[PDB]
Amino acid sequence: GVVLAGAALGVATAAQITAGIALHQSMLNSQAIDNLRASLETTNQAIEAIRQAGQGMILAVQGVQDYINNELIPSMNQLSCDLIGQKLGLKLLRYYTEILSLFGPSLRDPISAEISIQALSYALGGDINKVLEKLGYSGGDLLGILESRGIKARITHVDTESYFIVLSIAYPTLSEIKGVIVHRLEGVSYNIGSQEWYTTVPKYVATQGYLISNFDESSCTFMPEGTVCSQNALYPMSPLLQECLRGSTKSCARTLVSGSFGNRFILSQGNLIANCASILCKCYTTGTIINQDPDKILTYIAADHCPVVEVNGVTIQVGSRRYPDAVYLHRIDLGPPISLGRLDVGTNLGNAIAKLEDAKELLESSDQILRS
Amino acid sequence: GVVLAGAALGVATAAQITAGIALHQSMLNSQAIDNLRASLETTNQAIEAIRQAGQGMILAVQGVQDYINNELIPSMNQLSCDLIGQKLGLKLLRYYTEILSLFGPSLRDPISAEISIQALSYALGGDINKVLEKLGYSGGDLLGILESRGIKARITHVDTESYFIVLSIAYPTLSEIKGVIVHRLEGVSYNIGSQEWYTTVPKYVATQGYLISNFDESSCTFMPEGTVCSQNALYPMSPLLQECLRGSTKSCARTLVSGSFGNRFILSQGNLIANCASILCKCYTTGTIINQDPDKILTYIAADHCPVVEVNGVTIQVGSRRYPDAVYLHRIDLGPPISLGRLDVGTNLGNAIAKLEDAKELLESSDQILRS
Amino acid sequence: GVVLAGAALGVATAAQITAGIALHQSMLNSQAIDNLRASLETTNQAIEAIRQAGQGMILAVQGVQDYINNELIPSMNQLSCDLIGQKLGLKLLRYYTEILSLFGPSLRDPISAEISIQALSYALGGDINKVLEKLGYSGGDLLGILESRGIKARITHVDTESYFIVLSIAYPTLSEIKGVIVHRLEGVSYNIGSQEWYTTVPKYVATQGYLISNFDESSCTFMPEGTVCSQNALYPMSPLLQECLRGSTKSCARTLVSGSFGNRFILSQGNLIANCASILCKCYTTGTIINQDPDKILTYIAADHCPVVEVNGVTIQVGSRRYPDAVYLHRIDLGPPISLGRLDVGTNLGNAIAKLEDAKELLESSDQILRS
Amino acid sequence: QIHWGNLSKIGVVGIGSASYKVMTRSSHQSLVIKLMPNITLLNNCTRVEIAEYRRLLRTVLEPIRDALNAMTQNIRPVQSV
Amino acid sequence: QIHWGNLSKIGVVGIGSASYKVMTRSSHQSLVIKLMPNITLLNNCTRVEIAEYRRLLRTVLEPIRDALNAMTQNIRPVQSV
Amino acid sequence: QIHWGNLSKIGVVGIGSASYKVMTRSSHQSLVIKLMPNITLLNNCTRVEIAEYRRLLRTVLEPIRDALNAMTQNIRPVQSV
Ligand SMILES: *[C@@H]1O[C@H](CO)[C@@H](O[C@@H]2O[C@H](CO)[C@@H](O[C@@H]3O[C@H](CO[C@H]4O[C@H](CO)[C@@H](O)[C@H](O)[C@@H]4O)[C@@H](O)[C@H](O[C@H]4O[C@H](CO)[C@@H](O)[C@H](O)[C@@H]4O)[C@@H]3O)[C@H](O)[C@H]2NC(C)=O)[C@H](O)[C@H]1NC(C)=O
Ligand SMILES: *[C@@H]1O[C@H](CO)[C@@H](O[C@@H]2O[C@H](CO)[C@@H](O[C@@H]3O[C@H](CO[C@H]4O[C@H](CO)[C@@H](O)[C@H](O)[C@@H]4O)[C@@H](O)[C@H](O[C@H]4O[C@H](CO)[C@@H](O)[C@H](O)[C@@H]4O)[C@@H]3O)[C@H](O)[C@H]2NC(C)=O)[C@H](O)[C@H]1NC(C)=O
Ligand SMILES: *[C@@H]1O[C@H](CO)[C@@H](O[C@@H]2O[C@H](CO)[C@@H](O[C@@H]3O[C@H](CO)[C@@H](O)[C@H](O)[C@@H]3O)[C@H](O)[C@H]2NC(C)=O)[C@H](O)[C@H]1NC(C)=O
Ligand SMILES: *[C@@H]1O[C@H](CO)[C@@H](O[C@@H]2O[C@H](CO)[C@@H](O)[C@H](O)[C@H]2NC(C)=O)[C@H](O)[C@H]1NC(C)=O
Ligand SMILES: *[C@@H]1O[C@H](CO)[C@@H](O[C@@H]2O[C@H](CO)[C@@H](O)[C@H](O)[C@H]2NC(C)=O)[C@H](O)[C@H]1NC(C)=O
Ligand SMILES: *[C@@H]1O[C@H](CO)[C@@H](O[C@@H]2O[C@H](CO)[C@@H](O)[C@H](O)[C@H]2NC(C)=O)[C@H](O)[C@H]1NC(C)=O
Ligand SMILES: *[C@@H]1O[C@H](CO)[C@@H](O)[C@H](O)[C@H]1NC(C)=O
Ligand SMILES: *[C@@H]1O[C@H](CO)[C@@H](O)[C@H](O)[C@H]1NC(C)=O
Repeated sequence: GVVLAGAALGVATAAQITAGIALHQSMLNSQAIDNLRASLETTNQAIEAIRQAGQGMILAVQGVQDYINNELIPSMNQLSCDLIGQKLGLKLLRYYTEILSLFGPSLRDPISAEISIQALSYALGGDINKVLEKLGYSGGDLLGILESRGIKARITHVDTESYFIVLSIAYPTLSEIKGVIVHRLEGVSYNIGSQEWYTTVPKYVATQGYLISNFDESSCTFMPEGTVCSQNALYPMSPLLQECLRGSTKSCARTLVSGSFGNRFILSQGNLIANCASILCKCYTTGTIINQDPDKILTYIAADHCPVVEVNGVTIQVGSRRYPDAVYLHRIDLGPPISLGRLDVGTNLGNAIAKLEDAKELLESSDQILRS
Repeated sequence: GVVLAGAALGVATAAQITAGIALHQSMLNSQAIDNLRASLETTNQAIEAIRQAGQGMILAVQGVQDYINNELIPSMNQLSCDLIGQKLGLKLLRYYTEILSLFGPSLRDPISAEISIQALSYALGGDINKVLEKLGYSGGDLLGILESRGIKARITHVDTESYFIVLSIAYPTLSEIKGVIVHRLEGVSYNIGSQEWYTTVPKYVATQGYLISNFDESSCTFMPEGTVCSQNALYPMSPLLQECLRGSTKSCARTLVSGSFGNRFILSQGNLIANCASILCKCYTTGTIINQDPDKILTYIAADHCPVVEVNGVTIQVGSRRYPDAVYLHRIDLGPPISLGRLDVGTNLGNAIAKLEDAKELLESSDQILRS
Repeated sequence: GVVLAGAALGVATAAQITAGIALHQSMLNSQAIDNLRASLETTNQAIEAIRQAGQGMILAVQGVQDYINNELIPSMNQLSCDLIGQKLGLKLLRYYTEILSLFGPSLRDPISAEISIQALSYALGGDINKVLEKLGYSGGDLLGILESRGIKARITHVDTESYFIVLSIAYPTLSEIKGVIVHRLEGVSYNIGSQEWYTTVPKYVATQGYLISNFDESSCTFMPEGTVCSQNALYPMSPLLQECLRGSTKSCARTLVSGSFGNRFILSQGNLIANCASILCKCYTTGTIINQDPDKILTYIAADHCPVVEVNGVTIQVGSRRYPDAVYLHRIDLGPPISLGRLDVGTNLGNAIAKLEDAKELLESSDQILRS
Repeated sequence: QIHWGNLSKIGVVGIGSASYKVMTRSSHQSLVIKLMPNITLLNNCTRVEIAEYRRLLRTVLEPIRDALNAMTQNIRPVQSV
Repeated sequence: QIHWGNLSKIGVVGIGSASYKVMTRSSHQSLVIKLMPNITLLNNCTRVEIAEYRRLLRTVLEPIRDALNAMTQNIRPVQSV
Repeated sequence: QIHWGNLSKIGVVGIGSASYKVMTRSSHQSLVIKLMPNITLLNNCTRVEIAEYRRLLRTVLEPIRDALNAMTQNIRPVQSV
């Protein structure tokens, strides 16, 4: 075990402290560095496994060796010595730009920085498939792990004398969180009179028993056997938005849409939910047009009323009723209209704040006035 | 004519339904696939047109055939057999990586996925100019169409036995929407005493008769003959921001600027509109400095008072007056001050919301207080 | 000295006017353009300096010349005439695509546009290192300047007869802004009962005596000797968030965190600030567990109570006390809970505005209510 | 419509206007990506590399084929209606 | 300034400070992109490819030149006024 | 949980659900980036290009090595405490 000299270090984040201590476990001892240095100055291949008997295997990658071995060396006997240097010099400078881009001052906090294997592609010679193979990284979860950027490297040693960087790379293991379901949501517009509206809900939500939370899909990959995320995708949802998803329609916000909205119908449980006041709904079998009542906002089409329906020039056959008939608008409590844009939010928030400021005197006199 | 079995399909988005039906008309028949498979297994070029009379012309693209025909085959008599395999093996792995990037698990819904021709550039051999030519895509609008990402491809057939993908490519036609004008807006700062302010308005707005809406420029290209958009760019503007643009200045939000702001003068309609309290305005003709009174927020410079004005060390000649002389601050209704950053928004929104709960009992006893 | 004719120009931004005038002193005069065209014709190198006596040096870059001299010319005796043309044609088309990408219709307002040297890399032959060497751009500040993208180019002259583009390029110098300190902030979660909360503060803030402002790190590069920014990084901070940073804790907003939060302890001034109610804190020197009182939200561990502490599986040594030991929750006034997501903001803002609309008649009855 | 008079009094002006054009698709062409190169003139110097190449492609192509099949099985003639 | 004492009671600390430097420019150099390669030693094996290359370039260069000409013609010597 | 009945009355439906998997890492391998190529068979034809390449590399490598040593000097055996 080791102890961090926190009094001497002074200030450090949890990420820096953790990665600093993990550096003790992941760094080679000085004897390995001396043997590794001698091993490195014996190889001439782009990828080579160096096996120090009694210690774990080390993979060595040279980023311009293929070009030298495949292009420059065979050309030695028929090109001038000066052109060979110009051709290698072109590649070395291009390689340096990648090393500068990856390990330069843009790389903030080298100790706690994690670099994906794909970002290492150019430094490894342009492709990573051979490296993953020689690392033994394979299986049925490779695509889900790789596309979600799940293979991270970490710098453990930098050798200025012999010009090499040691990285620590790990192949992750996938584990399912029990009781967590990621739901994908989709919406359909509806009409109130001549105005077309759309309910504002998250694209993805997650549930765990009673609890509902937001879901961040940026680091996730949706595989057929489940979503695979390389970070924490779960993050809290505001209490008012949770009331929306729990059945309070007045808590859900709504927004106006453009004149060319393309989400005016959906197929759900073999039934068609369509804004027939905004698209042309016709019953194919009987040939009559399905009209949407002005006191209704949506149409729920099932086979009990129309076995086969045409919606936008597309003919659709629908199954048994899984959604009841549309109810009147007076039985649905609708939420507040909003605009989601950055400048629209600022203009409206500024108006609301100014209104609160102007009435500050009366709001800060409520207890007395209600007790008169 | 085809029908969709919604009960069998169960659940589907409108985009999925539309794209899926389009497969019926856009697919090659079972016989055409068999003849295509034979035609592909006799070509040896990177781009080739397949002339199957009675059916539309097919363009075949091989992503590594240029390298084989230009580099490997000519060098056959000078390189060893093992080196030939190593050189090709490098290109195949990089090509596979690009194919995995395009069509792998990151490609969420292959059926309704639309892929721009630029994104297919590496899959097509690195460059798309020869493909656009062989497809017959040319004309005076190609640059506007191409730079808007307007040439999209759909996946129609994937053959695992003979390893090819069939795509449906289309060249759009441009049409002008009648009575729609896209306006570009620019602003300059103004001083209220010692504080420099800026009005918050969208960069682009669109008008149709008396209607004002937001304009999304992300998919658009501003050509000399009009703005070319590959998507619908118009989206609704909040009513409060519409009041601003209709001449209600009190509905317009304003924000402070940094001490090194760049928009402090503008040339408009031959006149110079400048914040002469935050920059140096000097009349070149007489050498007298143009000073802005503290009861005025902007200066409107025309030739009737200064034929030649120098601002920020730039000498400018102006025309006849087409803006009024600046009016006093007390004749301008100014809007609320706002901070647009997401954390500034959240800090101010959370404070404003918190003030609403403290008055919740007061706001419910509204009709009781107002009636009595 | 020149004058701009604003009456003939009509409309222009300050950036357009400034860049339009600066074009006067940066254009090679009509005599040099004639001399330049003759000089360009006689060169056969990818990079070469044009030494015309009495006038500043001009660097000429040919983007495909390296490939011609290195790859095609040496192979003229072994390849056919047709294959030579096919290989160069492939490079020409790829080069044209990059020119179209840089200088095509996506380039809005070419006169006022600034292109960083890194963006021009492909147009210059794929690498900028040799161009910077022959431009004389070197020194101890290159790394910070280059990574901030501070070496900018502007289009000066375009000749469609001999097909060349003249650019004006400048190497900036760095100037400290006296009295400006950029502070980095980091946070640690605390617990109220069973819930884990987090204060919402900016990642970077900057001070100037009394004044505090937001800091935009997008164009900056935090070098060991200071922060180098290629744009104005300072922008105003809202008054309320200014109160937060000046010591008002109730002005600071706070958010619930995910169940797997990664910031639960921090090393600061040699002491550890740890949540200790969401992570296990144990004193190494005595083996006892550091339990957190439910009336306290944080733990401040110093050597006066635990010389060596093990937290989250890492053993850390701490120095003397430099933080007051934690106070009770009743002595801390906390701020409002908020949600930072765009959809959560819109949902809550829409709810807050609706309560304001529902309470209008009461708000403009304030003066009757307050006075009477 | 836009009141340019009041907008200039708080420093807002229009610096340009243009027409709005959108895109519509009329005809479609077929573009086939031939994934297997013609290697006949390369004798048999690429067997291992080609064989590895095909295996990697199958793990990508097969999921896409299944998605297409899962949609074209639900496409039925309107004559049945 | 920043009250670090109250910030620590809600879990906010400073983890580093630095000075602020900006950029200023005084001297400028001329960098010319030569778009036409020297192909003399290639005999005449690239005639068609070069000519097709020039045609593509003009469709990009001409609009840029026209914008520069528009601004320059509005620049006039200061002594004229 | 999610009240799908009321969500459908305002046009919101679920189109699919999936299980949630995260990542944990147990074993670690070492990957060394050999920055200096083997140029023995190039017969001293690239000396200047190699030396200039090394000079540029040092400007990137030294700051990172200094950062690693600064943290490593703060790691001490637990037996001493
Ligand atoms: C699925 O969707 C349905 C349909 O919307 C939901 O039913 C709604 O439920 C909400 C929330 O419970 C109801 O809203 C509340 O209704 C209460 C009953 O009001 C009745 O009595 C008043 C008398 O004045 C009548 O005017 C009115 O028409 C009703 O018949 C009220 O007590 C509530 O008002 C109170 O709101 C807040 C309290 O926090 C304060 O301002 C005041 O105290 C105020 O009194 C409120 O309006 C709503 O009525 C229901 N909609 C109907 C009946 O059409 C289901 O709940 C939902 N499913 C689930 C599982 O939640
Ligand atoms: C570092 O952090 C500390 C606390 O974290 C800050 O101390 C705060 O200082 C402010 C400003 O002085 C205090 O605000 C004022 O506190 C006074 C104390 O109120 C007493 O009486 C009430 C009523 O019983 C009790 O609730 C309270 O506990 C005290 O017994 C009051 O005089 C003020 O009341 C004001 O109320 C309203 C506000 O809306 C005004 O309209 C009134 O006119 C009146 O002024 C006010 O509340 C605050 O309480 C302190 N926080 C505490 C004690 O926790 C430091 O200022 C901060 N340092 C910096 C540099 O910011
Ligand atoms: C262009 O801008 C001018 C200047 O602001 C606008 O005039 C302003 O108009 C508003 C509303 O029309 C006036 O407010 C009104 O005041 C009266 C007096 O109490 C009251 O009847 C209304 O309830 C309302 O508050 C405002 O005073 C006036 N500005 C000034 C300085 O007097 C004008 O409307 C704008 N034009 C357009 C077409 O938007
Ligand atoms: C560069 O590569 C050459 C091979 O071309 C290396 O020479 C071999 O090194 C091994 C390693 O021990 C010896 O066993 C062989 O006898 C060597 N072969 C030949 C033909 O010399 C050489 O060591 C490398 N040089 C470096 C890394 O500086
Ligand atoms: C690979 O390309 C060769 C040409 O190099 C193809 O062979 C030609 O096939 C066409 C098609 O009928 C014949 O007209 C030619 O006579 C063939 N060439 C020669 C030299 O005989 C061949 O089909 C391709 N092989 C594949 C795709 O496996
Ligand atoms: C293209 O390059 C050729 C050489 O490849 C140039 O010809 C040389 O021009 C220089 C400049 O005056 C002379 O000093 C040399 O004597 C020329 N060499 C030969 C072999 O004639 C040529 O000027 C370049 N440009 C063109 C043809 O436009
Ligand atoms: C390549 O191998 C195949 C399979 O045996 C056969 O055509 C023949 O042996 C070789 N053909 C060549 C070298 O052209
Ligand atoms: C390269 O030069 C070295 C001297 O540093 C010499 O030992 C070696 O033999 C040379 N290589 C050759 C001649 O191939």
